[PDB]
Amino acid sequence: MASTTRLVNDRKQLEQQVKDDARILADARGLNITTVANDSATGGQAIRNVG
Amino acid sequence: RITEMVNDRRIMIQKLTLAEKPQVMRHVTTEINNDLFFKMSPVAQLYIYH
Repeated sequence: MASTTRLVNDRKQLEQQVKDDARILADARGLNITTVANDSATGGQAIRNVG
Repeated sequence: RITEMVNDRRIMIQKLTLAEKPQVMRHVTTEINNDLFFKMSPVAQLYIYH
C-alpha cells in the first residue's frame, strides 16, 4: 500500500477537475428557438349521433 | 352525456379546450335507448339469425 494504489482515484479526480474548469472558460451564447408550432393533434373516430 | 353512456374507463373521450366548450351543436329529437330495442322483440329472432 503506497502512493501507487491512489493512481486510479487520482485520475478520477483529475478528470472531474478538467471537466469542471473547462466548463468555466467555455464561451456560452444564446441560441434562437425556431421550432414553435401547434402540430400535435390527436385522431380517432367520431361519435356520430343516430336517430 | 357521452361519458355517462360509455361507463368503460378504457375508452377515453377527447378533452375539450376552453374555446370548444360553449360551441353549439344539434342533437336528435329523441334518444335511441334500450326501450326502442325492447319493442322489436317479435321480429328480433330474424334479425339475430341474419
